[PDB]
Amino acid sequence: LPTPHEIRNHLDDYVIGQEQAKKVLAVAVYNHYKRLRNGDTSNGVELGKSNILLIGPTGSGKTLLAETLARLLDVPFTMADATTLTEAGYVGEDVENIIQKLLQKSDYDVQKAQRGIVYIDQIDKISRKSDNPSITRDVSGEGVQQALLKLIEGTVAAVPPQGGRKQQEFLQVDTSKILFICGGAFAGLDKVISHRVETGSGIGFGATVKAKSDKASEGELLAQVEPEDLIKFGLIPEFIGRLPVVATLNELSEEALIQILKEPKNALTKQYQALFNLEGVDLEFRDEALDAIAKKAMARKTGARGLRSIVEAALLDTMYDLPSMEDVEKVVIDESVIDGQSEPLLIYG
Amino acid sequence: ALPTPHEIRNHLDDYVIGQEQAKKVLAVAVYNHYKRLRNGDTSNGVELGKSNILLIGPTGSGKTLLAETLARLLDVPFTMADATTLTEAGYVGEDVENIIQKLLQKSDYDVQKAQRGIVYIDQIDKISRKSDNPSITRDVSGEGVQQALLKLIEGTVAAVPPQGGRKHPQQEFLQVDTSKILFICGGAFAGLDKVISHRVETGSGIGFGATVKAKSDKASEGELLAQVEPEDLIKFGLIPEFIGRLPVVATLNELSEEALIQILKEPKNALTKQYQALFNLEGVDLEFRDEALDAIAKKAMARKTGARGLRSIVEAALLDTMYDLPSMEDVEKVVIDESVIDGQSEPLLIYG
Ligand SMILES: Nc1ncnc2c1ncn2[C@@H]1O[C@H](COP(=O)(O)OP(=O)(O)OP(O)(O)=S)[C@@H](O)[C@H]1O
Ligand SMILES: Nc1ncnc2c1ncn2[C@@H]1O[C@H](COP(=O)(O)OP(=O)(O)OP(O)(O)=S)[C@@H](O)[C@H]1O
Repeated sequence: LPTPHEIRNHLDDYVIGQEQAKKVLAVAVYNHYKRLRNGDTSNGVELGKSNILLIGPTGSGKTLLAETLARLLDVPFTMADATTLTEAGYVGEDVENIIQKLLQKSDYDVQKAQRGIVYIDQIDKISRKSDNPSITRDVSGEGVQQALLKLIEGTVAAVPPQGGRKQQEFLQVDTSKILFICGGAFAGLDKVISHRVETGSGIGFGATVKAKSDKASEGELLAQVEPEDLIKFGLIPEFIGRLPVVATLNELSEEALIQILKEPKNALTKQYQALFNLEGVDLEFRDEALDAIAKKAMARKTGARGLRSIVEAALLDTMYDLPSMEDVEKVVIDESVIDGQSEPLLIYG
Repeated sequence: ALPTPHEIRNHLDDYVIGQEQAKKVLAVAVYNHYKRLRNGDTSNGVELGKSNILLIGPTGSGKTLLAETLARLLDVPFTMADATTLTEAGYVGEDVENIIQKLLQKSDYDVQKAQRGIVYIDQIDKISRKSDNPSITRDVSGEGVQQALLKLIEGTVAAVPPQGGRKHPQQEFLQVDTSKILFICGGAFAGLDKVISHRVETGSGIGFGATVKAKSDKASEGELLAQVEPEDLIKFGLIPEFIGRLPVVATLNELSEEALIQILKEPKNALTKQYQALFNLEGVDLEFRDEALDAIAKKAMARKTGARGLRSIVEAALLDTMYDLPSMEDVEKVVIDESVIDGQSEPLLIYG
């Protein structure tokens, strides 16, 4: 009997600064369990299913949320990608590949698989290139979206169980109850949102001028997104209609990174702490060193994923002579070490 | 007795609202189909024709909804196939014959009982060549799939494996006549309004003599479909042969502002009744006043996504409420005012 507060508390341990995103998942997860729990033999018939669309900046933690969810989730979960999908039975891949991947996690249990959750990454890769209907067939893009429409609403797709032993049959897999979380970092969406959010004005004398968009306000700008803007970006309205809900993720700032290095249990700081714990050596991270990493992380425009480059670059010299070194019990990383002027202080004990 | 067009439509009215034109067309075909089968066919009139239906309507107008509601009341077997996965010449994707075997699963492998079944093919527009494309490579999911359905719709015998085959020992197929099978092929066509305008607008008019069309008040999209003809679809990509097999057409009359309000209250499967049951098990009931729904209708039409895009308006409001509702105790009723939809205020909570 999980609750949004309990599930959010668990997710909060691994994610920070995504209060709006977390609420959406908690409701769907809570409602999905509630929907399946219901016998369906009641006044409410064919209860609706709310899908989710996770849009956010690069490296903001979208892919991480789906991974952490599967650990806590009891029902099966699968994480596919739309990069390999090709329409019309081409050589690349078919959409049915997503369903068979779910059974691998579910051990080929049809009744248990229909109640599963699905996640897709890099959904923007199939958006039309800001054009009108094409003059030719776009195998990857407009074509792929057309195929997913019926899958999201609910239908049965042929799937060989285990790939087939040697049977010549396929197992029907309902999808009316399956939830879908399609999310990927869209590029350039702010420029499109800027045009629509801005009222617009005529350049002549009589036409009034409107002073707006003084600051980019990226995080606050994506919140004003609507389906009509995505149509101009390349998505088909049919595909978005299948995804009523949407999630806007703020971009992490200098202060957000500091909390990510200490509060989460799987933080990189704690990883190295365990790396040296087995070696009989302790590790420490002072606040002055984390402040400098934040400024360097933003300088590389890579997000949280670009943080390891800064850490490994500093501890490189240390890690080269640490195993051979003996009688060392503690390592401290100061602010100077990041700049490279100094070396990390080692204590012998 | 037999089901009547008026009686069958009343059943559909419970699940569909504002589609009087479409309901009648479907009722007649279903009644005609039952009539043709009921008839022995060994009479003066023979080789009776089958009138197929072609449903053209915008997204979320209720095309897919009609097929599901029909199968519930319909006694004969029904299937919901799609032309998106079909590939011609037996390629690796899928074959057109797959539609037939799916029908038998509902019919329990009864050939005589299967020919009288009904089929609904969605996403039919997605297999049309748009225009002026490279001819070095032939279309596999475009111009080449419609050709395969021509013989199927007109009536031919297609080999089908029985149950997929227990082992190689059988190595046999089943022959199923399809001349009697009905086909309802419909999908939301994109960009059809632009081609129809060229024929019925003739108003670029930059010269003195030519007129000006008074642009921004003539884009009557829904009404524009009402004047559709087969020649317009040829420019869209459909082959005349495929259209000849589908004489009937049914404009959908997509949506009226007031229709959306009726869909949320009168239907049994309305969204309002869904959430009402969602909280009913939790010992909580929520009411939606009419003053709140009028604002919701205006927000949905602004999104240009149809009824399917309506949940976005509801869940965006009730997000914070549903997140902190279980933790709350002694709460028996919730009221949602117009302000809640706007976001200025919060939904009032009642304590028992
Ligand atoms: N809030 C966060 N707290 C802790 N680690 C985070 C956070 N956000 C991102 N990360 C780190 O970023 C890694 C990858 O996050 P992702 O979910 O891939 O971000 P992303 O924006 O989804 O990148 P994409 O989807 O591949 S473009 C995780 O394994 C974490 O190490
Ligand atoms: N007349 C209607 N009355 C009630 N609900 C409707 C009506 N029309 C559409 N809906 C809602 O819209 C949902 C989907 O409608 P569809 O039948 O899928 O429309 P559609 O034309 O098939 O869209 P496509 O072709 O699948 S993109 C239904 O499940 C209903 O919730």
